[PDB]
Amino acid sequence: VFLGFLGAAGSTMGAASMTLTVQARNLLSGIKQLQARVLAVERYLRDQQLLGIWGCSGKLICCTNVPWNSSWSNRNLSEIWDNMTWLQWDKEISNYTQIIYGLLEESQNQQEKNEQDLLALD
Amino acid sequence: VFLGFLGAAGSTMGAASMTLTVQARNLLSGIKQLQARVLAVERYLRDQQLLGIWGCSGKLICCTNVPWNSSWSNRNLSEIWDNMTWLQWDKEISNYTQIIYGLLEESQNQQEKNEQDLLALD
Amino acid sequence: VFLGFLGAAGSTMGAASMTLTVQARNLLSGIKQLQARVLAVERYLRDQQLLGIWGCSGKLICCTNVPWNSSWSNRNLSEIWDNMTWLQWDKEISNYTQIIYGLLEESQNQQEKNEQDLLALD
Amino acid sequence: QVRLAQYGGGVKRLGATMTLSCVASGYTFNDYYIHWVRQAPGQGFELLGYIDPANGRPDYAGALRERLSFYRDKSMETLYMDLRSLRYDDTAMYYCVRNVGTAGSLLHYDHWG
Amino acid sequence: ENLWVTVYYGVPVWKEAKTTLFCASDAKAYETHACVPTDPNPQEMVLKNVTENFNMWKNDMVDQMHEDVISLWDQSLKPCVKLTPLCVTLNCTNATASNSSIIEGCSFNITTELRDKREKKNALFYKLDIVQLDGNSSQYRLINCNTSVITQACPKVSFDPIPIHYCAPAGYAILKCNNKTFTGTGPCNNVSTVQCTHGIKPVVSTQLLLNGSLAEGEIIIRSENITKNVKTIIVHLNESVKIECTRPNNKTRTSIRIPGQWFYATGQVIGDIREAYCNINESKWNETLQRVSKKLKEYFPHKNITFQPSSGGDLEITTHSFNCGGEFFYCNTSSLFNRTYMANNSTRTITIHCRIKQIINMWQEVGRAMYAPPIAGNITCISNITGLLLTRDGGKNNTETFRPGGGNMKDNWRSELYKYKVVKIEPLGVAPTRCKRRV
Amino acid sequence: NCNTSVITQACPKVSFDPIPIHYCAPAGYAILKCNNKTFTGTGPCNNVSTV
Amino acid sequence: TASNSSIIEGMCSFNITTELRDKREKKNALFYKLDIVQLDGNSSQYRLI
Ligand SMILES: *[C@@H]1O[C@H](CO)[C@@H](O[C@@H]2O[C@H](CO)[C@@H](O[C@@H]3O[C@H](CO[C@H]4O[C@H](CO[C@H]5O[C@H](CO)[C@@H](O)[C@H](O)[C@@H]5O)[C@@H](O)[C@H](O)[C@@H]4O)[C@@H](O)[C@H](O[C@H]4O[C@H](CO)[C@@H](O)[C@H](O)[C@@H]4O)[C@@H]3O)[C@H](O)[C@H]2NC(C)=O)[C@H](O)[C@H]1NC(C)=O
Ligand SMILES: *[C@@H]1O[C@H](CO)[C@@H](O[C@@H]2O[C@H](CO)[C@@H](O[C@@H]3O[C@H](CO[C@H]4O[C@H](CO[C@H]5O[C@H](CO)[C@@H](O)[C@H](O)[C@@H]5O)[C@@H](O)[C@H](O)[C@@H]4O)[C@@H](O)[C@H](O[C@H]4O[C@H](CO)[C@@H](O)[C@H](O)[C@@H]4O)[C@@H]3O)[C@H](O)[C@H]2NC(C)=O)[C@H](O)[C@H]1NC(C)=O
Ligand SMILES: *[C@@H]1O[C@H](CO)[C@@H](O[C@@H]2O[C@H](CO)[C@@H](O[C@@H]3O[C@H](CO)[C@@H](O[C@@H]4O[C@H](CO)[C@@H](O)[C@H](O)[C@H]4NC(C)=O)[C@H](O)[C@@H]3O)[C@H](O)[C@H]2NC(C)=O)[C@H](O)[C@H]1NC(C)=O
Ligand SMILES: *[C@@H]1O[C@H](CO)[C@@H](O[C@@H]2O[C@H](CO)[C@@H](O[C@@H]3O[C@H](CO)[C@@H](O)[C@H](O)[C@@H]3O)[C@H](O)[C@H]2NC(C)=O)[C@H](O)[C@H]1NC(C)=O
Ligand SMILES: *[C@@H]1O[C@H](CO)[C@@H](O[C@@H]2O[C@H](CO)[C@@H](O[C@@H]3O[C@H](CO)[C@@H](O)[C@H](O)[C@@H]3O)[C@H](O)[C@H]2NC(C)=O)[C@H](O)[C@H]1NC(C)=O
Ligand SMILES: *[C@@H]1O[C@H](CO)[C@@H](O[C@@H]2O[C@H](CO)[C@@H](O)[C@H](O)[C@H]2NC(C)=O)[C@H](O)[C@H]1NC(C)=O
Ligand SMILES: *[C@@H]1O[C@H](CO)[C@@H](O[C@@H]2O[C@H](CO)[C@@H](O)[C@H](O)[C@H]2NC(C)=O)[C@H](O)[C@H]1NC(C)=O
Ligand SMILES: *[C@@H]1O[C@H](CO)[C@@H](O[C@@H]2O[C@H](CO)[C@@H](O)[C@H](O)[C@H]2NC(C)=O)[C@H](O)[C@H]1NC(C)=O
Ligand SMILES: *[C@@H]1O[C@H](CO)[C@@H](O)[C@H](O)[C@H]1NC(C)=O
Ligand SMILES: *[C@@H]1O[C@H](CO)[C@@H](O)[C@H](O)[C@H]1NC(C)=O
Ligand SMILES: *[C@@H]1O[C@H](CO)[C@@H](O)[C@H](O)[C@H]1NC(C)=O
Ligand SMILES: *[C@@H]1O[C@H](CO)[C@@H](O)[C@H](O)[C@H]1NC(C)=O
Repeated sequence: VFLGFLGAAGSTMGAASMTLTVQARNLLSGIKQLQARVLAVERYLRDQQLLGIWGCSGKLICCTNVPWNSSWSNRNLSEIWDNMTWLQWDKEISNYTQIIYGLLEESQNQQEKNEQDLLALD
Repeated sequence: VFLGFLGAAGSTMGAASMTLTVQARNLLSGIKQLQARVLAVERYLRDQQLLGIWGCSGKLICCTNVPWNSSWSNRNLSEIWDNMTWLQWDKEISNYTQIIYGLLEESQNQQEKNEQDLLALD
Repeated sequence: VFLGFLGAAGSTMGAASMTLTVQARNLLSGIKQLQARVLAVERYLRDQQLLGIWGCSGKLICCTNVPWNSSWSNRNLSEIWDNMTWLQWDKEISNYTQIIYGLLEESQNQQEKNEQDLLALD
Repeated sequence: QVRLAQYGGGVKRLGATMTLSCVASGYTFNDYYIHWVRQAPGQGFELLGYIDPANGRPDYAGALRERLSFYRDKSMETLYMDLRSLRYDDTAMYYCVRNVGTAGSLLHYDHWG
Repeated sequence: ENLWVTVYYGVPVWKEAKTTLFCASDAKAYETHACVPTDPNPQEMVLKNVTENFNMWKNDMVDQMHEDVISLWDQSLKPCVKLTPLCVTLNCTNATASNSSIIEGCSFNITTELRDKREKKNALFYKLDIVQLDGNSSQYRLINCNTSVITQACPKVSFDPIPIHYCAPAGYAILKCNNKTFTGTGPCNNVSTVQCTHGIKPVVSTQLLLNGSLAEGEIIIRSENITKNVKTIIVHLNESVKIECTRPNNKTRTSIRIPGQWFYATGQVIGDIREAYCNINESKWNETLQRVSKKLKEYFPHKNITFQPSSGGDLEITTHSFNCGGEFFYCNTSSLFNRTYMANNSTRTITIHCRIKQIINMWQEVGRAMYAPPIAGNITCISNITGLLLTRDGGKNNTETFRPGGGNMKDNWRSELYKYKVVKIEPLGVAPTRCKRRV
Repeated sequence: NCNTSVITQACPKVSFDPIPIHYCAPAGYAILKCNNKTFTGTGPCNNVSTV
Repeated sequence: TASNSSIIEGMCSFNITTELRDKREKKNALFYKLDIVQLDGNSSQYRLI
């Protein structure tokens, strides 16, 4: 059911975390627009896989092991999580996501191998 | 592999829970019948996502936090849990399927946010 | 981003386990070559579901409950784990991959049903 | 299905030119080489040459390169061969035979005319 | 003891298969290539310690290239005008120019823009494009009209050897080999992978393939090895021998109305008549043939090797055929190949005469014809010869005889998709290990 | 137009006409919209909606 | 031109333009008169159904 889809957009990064499920469900449904159907599936599967690789499987919210590294956005947000909006924060943090993803991937690899080694004591 | 698909259909809701994997397995395989593959993929991904939204991720059987409101069909199905009644139960509960999903979704949202708050004590 | 990918091929089954994430990310992107995307998506979903049925959800490395058995490959692979590359071991074990999946499926069924019975004491 | 009909024959006078023929039928004309083998009476079979139907490239046996000549007609799916200056020992039955050519080599005949 | 089933994902293992491949290229020209938009940049990694099998004669991607090229040509010819009304009886004597025998073209009737009015016209044709009608020899007819309909090539759409990159789809990897002496079969102990092939130019030629790549070591000789009775032997040069060609006359295009479609005839030839010709460095050709013979008599060790010109067949195989610009050539190569060798630096230039014709049967097939509009002015062309398509004569009994051939267009692209191979990744695999899962 | 192009008679029963049409985005895309009463077709809208 | 013409009764000649678009030939062939319909006027004239 499509309702209140981006209604939380523009609000603060704290309040907007409530209505994430409303956004998550959008995988709905010349003459040859089947390719449009295929595009949505491709993008959704890309996002779902990319969440799986970091150990953030399934759940819409998680944290991960990699700390807030040096460099990157020093812009304070803990004082502003209850202000500002995601679109403003996305513009700042877009400079480093391509760097962050590899760190998350390697951290998840280390976690998986450590757990396998721990269970290998059997 | 195709074997026993819907073989236990109509049987007890206790017995048929064993053979759910057979039903889950089917994502198999003019001239332009390619569109059926996309239809099957769309339906399977819809079901897989919708299971993920409620916190019932992956595992074929699960129970969730939202209690059973007796208003939903008022049945003493515990007696009838071992007596056929699959399609009959589906027809009986079809009156309320559209309502329960919002409750499950909000319950999973509350669970996730409470767990995030608990881990936020770090 | 593609890089390295099968470059770990030819190395041992121990060393090659590190670069699995790099190989897992390959879901990239007359005139009617659109069918290749659908074929790739179907193959990836086949693999992802088949991992899900055994209880190996998401995580690239896992171990399952079913013990190793003779009448399958009876190699002394423990020392040879770090000698052979994946291809020859895959060729050796190809005689029995079709058989093991049913055992894994039934083991996961037993696991899930026992856990559900344990929670049913509520 | 496939049939390789033939025409021409009978008696040809000594020293005169002669011209057999062949007609393909139930198969893709371009994909199979054609050969022309003959059997004199009291002798084993021997090959004369072969003609590629698509591009028309011929190739003849060593002893008969001057006399033979092969050519085709793609639109009619027809083939021919001429043997100039018939000698007495040309008395024979001349079979056209298909060849099962692979992607890069030639192999056994299957369907004789 | 305590060894349990475990499963791995993302494993580096694969199995051979066949699948669809993607067209890829740079920014599209002319507003053979039709695939948009893409921007490929492949990276190659050496799979260390990987031994893999290869085969050039059996792989499927050559067939995909063949079908793609044919389909692209069909789509190019689809909107262009059909030359059906031109089929009427031509009355020709052709005594105007200085050389009447060279071209030997006609005057004919055509229905003008008003369907009730017919107008006399006349144009120039090479008599390779014209066949005499029975009876009085003054009557003439187009060559292919009794067998097929002729489509004029659209002049603005000038397809050419634009390089093409063939990119694998997700889940498949294009393997590659760079062993310096790989002969098209057997294992490669030096393997690599890429998204997309290099830029393959879809060149069309016979008796030798030009504008190709060059081998690493000396000249490589490739052949099928199921039996000595081979169809075609491919020889790949390690040292290009330049070839130059020209059409000195100044041709005059003219338009004939057919609705808005216009048929582009050769209105007139300007300049004195000189037959088309080409040039080859004589010393380079001598040395190249000597090296080829020395390489080739390794396979055939106890026989003389003799080169002789092709025999029989159409113009596409009796003579070297190719195209430069919007014209097609057919050059007599008898002088080049007439050599023999015992069994045991551009000093001079060879010249070969050449003939050009307009009505081209679609090289692979008959029953569908192309008409080339005349290229006005004079043409010059330069290209790099890189390989030979030979084919031997059997039954010679202690004297080998290799003579040029290669009418089949597929052999050209079986030489340039020579390295590659496609496999299917099998990312899932099992193994034993120590384990426990909580219950 | 005969000397310049071919002519096709419109099919009398097929009366194509200004029938209203709704353009919908696919999944993963949202059609934004503006209802500022004084919008000249360009510039920022501080009164935005989606459909 | 047969023992029984009434059974088939196409036995019919026509001017076909062939292989030059400028010449015509008087071919003729057989036809069942279920496939053939008479034209008005002189009954000897006929047409495909
Ligand atoms: C579209 O146009 C084409 C072009 O006109 C039509 O193609 C023609 O079809 C007819 C009938 O199918 C063919 O006629 C037959 O010719 C046979 C012999 O060949 C002729 O050409 C020889 C030329 O060959 C030269 O080169 C070779 C080596 O390459 C040498 O060996 C040879 O000596 C020559 O140096 C001539 O030598 C020869 O004399 C002929 O002129 C005949 O044998 C054949 O006769 C039989 O069939 C007759 C009826 O069809 C019958 O009356 C006879 O009694 C006998 O049974 C026949 O005459 C043409 O050859 C062919 N043209 C070409 C250029 O090959 C095509 O049919 C037309 N339509 C379509 C749909 O495509
Ligand atoms: C399909 O049919 C159409 C319709 O017939 C064809 O279109 C015709 O093509 C020809 C040739 O291409 C054109 O002829 C040329 O006309 C030139 C000048 O224009 C003529 O029309 C003018 C009309 O203009 C009016 O309006 C303007 C304002 O809008 C006023 O300023 C003007 O005064 C008029 O009120 C006339 O004014 C003018 O007198 C002409 O009648 C000519 O200059 C040209 O000259 C030829 O001869 C020259 C030597 O004398 C030579 O140097 C030139 O190169 C050239 O050869 C030529 O006559 C037609 O104009 C045009 N029709 C229309 C309606 O425009 C079309 O070709 C045909 N085919 C196709 C495939 O479409
Ligand atoms: C591989 O082979 C090719 C030819 O087989 C070699 O390349 C060729 O090189 C010649 C010059 O040496 C080029 O000739 C000119 O091409 C341009 C292209 O624009 C022509 O200009 C105009 O082109 C348009 C089409 O775009 C046409 O409609 C116009 O008529 C034409 N002329 C004018 C005045 O506008 C120009 O006139 C020449 O014809 C060939 O184009 C070129 N061929 C290709 C396919 O690129 C090449 O050298 C060889 N490889 C190597 C490594 O040498
Ligand atoms: C390529 O060029 C060579 C010449 O450099 C051509 O060879 C010549 O072809 C002519 C064809 O008329 C031969 O003449 C004829 O010979 C026959 C006997 O075989 C005779 O009966 C005819 O009256 C005529 O004289 C000529 O002998 C031959 N010469 C050589 C040295 O081969 C060749 O045909 C050309 N090929 C192409 C495809 O254009
Ligand atoms: C390929 O190369 C060989 C070797 O050079 C050429 O051999 C030549 O063949 C011709 C006949 O075709 C010989 O002609 C001579 O003619 C004179 C005058 O008519 C006559 O008196 C001689 O008895 C002889 O027949 C020529 O001697 C011969 N040359 C050699 C060196 O052997 C052959 O012609 C070439 N073929 C092509 C197609 O280029
Ligand atoms: C083009 O068509 C005209 C008209 O049919 C042809 O005119 C010739 O007219 C003379 C007049 O006595 C006749 O005797 C000829 O028989 C006609 N020719 C033909 C071929 O029938 C004219 O010849 C035609 N020209 C061409 C090149 O086809
Ligand atoms: C290329 O090779 C040919 C063939 O050997 C040479 O032609 C011969 O040249 C010699 C003299 O150099 C003559 O005596 C022969 O008659 C020629 N023909 C043959 C068939 O041998 C040609 O000179 C060589 N050209 C170059 C530049 O090396
Ligand atoms: C085919 O065409 C010819 C030539 O027009 C027809 O010939 C007949 O010729 C006589 C000669 O005086 C005329 O009186 C007739 O009127 C012509 N017939 C017709 C139908 O016009 C011939 O009849 C035609 N045949 C067919 C079957 O159409
Ligand atoms: C190429 O392969 C051949 C196969 O026998 C081998 O002998 C040779 O050493 C290889 N060369 C390289 C550079 O890999
Ligand atoms: C072939 O071997 C050389 C040297 O060992 C190496 O530089 C090259 O990358 C190799 N190529 C492939 C495709 O393995
Ligand atoms: C419309 O946009 C203009 C832009 O300057 C703004 O001044 C005006 O207040 C807006 N009006 C409404 C009703 O949003
Ligand atoms: C524009 O503003 C008015 C009043 O603030 C509101 O009723 C209307 O829904 C707004 N429309 C959009 C598209 O924001």
